[PDB]
Amino acid sequence: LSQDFVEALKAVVGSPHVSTASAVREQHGHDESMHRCQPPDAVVWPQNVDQVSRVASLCYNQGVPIIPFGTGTGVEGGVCAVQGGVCINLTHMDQITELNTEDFSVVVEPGVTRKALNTHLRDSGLWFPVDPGADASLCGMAATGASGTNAVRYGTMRDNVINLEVVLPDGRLLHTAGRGRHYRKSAAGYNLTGLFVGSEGTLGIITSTTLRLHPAPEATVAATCAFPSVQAAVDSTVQILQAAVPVARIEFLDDVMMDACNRHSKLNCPVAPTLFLEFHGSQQTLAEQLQRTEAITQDNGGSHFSWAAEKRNELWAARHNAWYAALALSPGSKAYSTDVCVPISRLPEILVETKEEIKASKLTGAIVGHVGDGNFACILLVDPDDAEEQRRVKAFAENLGRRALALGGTCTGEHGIGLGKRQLLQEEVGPVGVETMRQLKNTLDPRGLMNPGKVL
Ligand SMILES: Cc1cc2nc3c(=O)[nH]c(=O)nc-3n(C[C@H](O)[C@H](O)[C@H](O)COP(=O)(O)OP(=O)(O)OC[C@H]3O[C@@H](n4cnc5c(N)ncnc54)[C@H](O)[C@@H]3O)c2cc1C
Ligand SMILES: CCCC[C@@H](O)C(=O)O
Repeated sequence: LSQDFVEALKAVVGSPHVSTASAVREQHGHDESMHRCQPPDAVVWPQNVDQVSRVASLCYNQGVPIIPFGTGTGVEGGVCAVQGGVCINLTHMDQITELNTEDFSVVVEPGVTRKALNTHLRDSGLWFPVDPGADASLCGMAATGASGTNAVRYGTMRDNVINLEVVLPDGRLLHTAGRGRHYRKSAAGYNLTGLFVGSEGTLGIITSTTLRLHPAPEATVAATCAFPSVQAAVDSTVQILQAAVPVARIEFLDDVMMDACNRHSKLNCPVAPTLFLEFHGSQQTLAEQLQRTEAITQDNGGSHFSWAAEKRNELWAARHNAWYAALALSPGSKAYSTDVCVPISRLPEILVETKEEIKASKLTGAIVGHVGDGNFACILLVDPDDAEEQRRVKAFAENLGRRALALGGTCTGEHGIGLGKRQLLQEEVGPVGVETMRQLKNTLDPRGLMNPGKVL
């Protein structure tokens, strides 16, 4: 990367906001996944959208790859600079704007996390519900198509992103639904907002997101329920969903994950396949939701509910940190995560089969999951230096993905494709789906410089 080019970057964002130092690049060459660190050639921190546009145009016209970088908490290698180039760290644009509490909407820049937004919204009676366990950039969450424990009731990012501000690869500025617009529904033209949600930085750079806000629940009750078997816990989940109980949260932990979370959070739950549950409503609604849900869990051998503001906070903090709880089982290990999502009636088959397949392997695994969506993660620890173990973990994850595809499901419910699921995506949507996706990629990024090597 030439000295003239570096000086041109500094001319846009300022000398302190460009770095070619090896340590700084290495810190931006990886995410939380096991994918090998591939450092960009430079890291740049634009201070406003005009600077994002000018950095993108400079890179694009010089043939330099662009890698958008939020908080680096992704798990599929999205920020790995597989072809080098310029990593654009977006987090210095950190302003919340256009808060419209009467319309239940707000605009956030990439440096805003969900924690920051919900802190800014306390005493408003509103909150933003989509809750990945990591303190992630909300624009990064839009880019990956994230969900969370609350999505079963309140929707994923796709459900709650109403507009996006996107710097296209050559620097043009697009407001996907129109500048300043926010509304509940539209049939106006083609829906561009949904194309950029889940695009993982391969179609453009999200520089603001317009988010749907939700009313805080009148009353909240959380609980845990221990089961004799994985089958019993997942059967309960399916029956709760088929009974249309509007649960706010329904999260599965297998016994390995329960124990890991116990050790990492000083919860003391019975070591068993467990549901973490949360219910929102009035006192009257909660009582009948609880009655109908305990009746179903009881039918499948569930324990009486162990009830949980501060004890609920500890419960969900433990759940949100499950990834780190699993990593702490074998210190020094990295890990890969699966993320399949299947039609809910097939969820018992594939979860039970996954448990059995983990047991029959010398692989260690923990299972945790947004099972209310038919989604779960298998967390597979890896010795970073054991090449034979990594091959077995990859083979396991690929076979699980293919089993989900055989059941009519998807290889990723929320994490995305990045570097790890590109072959599974080709199987999932077939040749016409792949070509159509690639045609969209090519019209927005003709030179192939917008996060190359990812998704497609
Ligand atoms: C402990 C833990 C728990 C998690 N729980 C969940 C969960 O429940 N659900 C879930 O969905 N994910 C979860 N995640 C994964 C991760 O937090 C999400 O994928 C999150 O959306 C990533 O955001 P980020 O800004 O950190 O992404 P990064 O790693 O910085 O980037 C992810 C991808 O998006 C692109 N990108 C980032 N920002 C932008 C932008 N502004 N414009 C365009 N492209 C961009 C990058 O180029 C990359 O390809 C978890 C991660 C951890 C570590
Ligand atoms: C870190 C990614 C694996 C686990 C995450 O999806 C979660 O549900 O907490």
